Amino acid sequence: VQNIGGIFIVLAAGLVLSVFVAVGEFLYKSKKNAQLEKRSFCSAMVEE
Amino acid sequence: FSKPFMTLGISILYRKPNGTNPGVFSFLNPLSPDIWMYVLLACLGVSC
Repeated sequence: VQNIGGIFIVLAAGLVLSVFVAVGEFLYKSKKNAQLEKRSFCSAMVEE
Repeated sequence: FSKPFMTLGISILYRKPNGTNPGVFSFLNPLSPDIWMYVLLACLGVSC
């Protein structure tokens, strides 16, 4: 556990980063919705 | 002394060591069992 060790940090912090880009995709697509729908208020609500 | 009636030589002496019995689960062996238990946790963990 001492010796493998560090890739589990990479395993942990890797999928932490993917949470932030999944929101980064989601807001960007609600902005694609905001071309067709409201400003920032109900364009994000209707998607979920 | 008389002339000797039979000879010898200085040897050493030790047990015929064992029947070897290697691990029937020694494929599991080269890691920590916890790391196996962590990756199977990480198996479903990354999946979920």
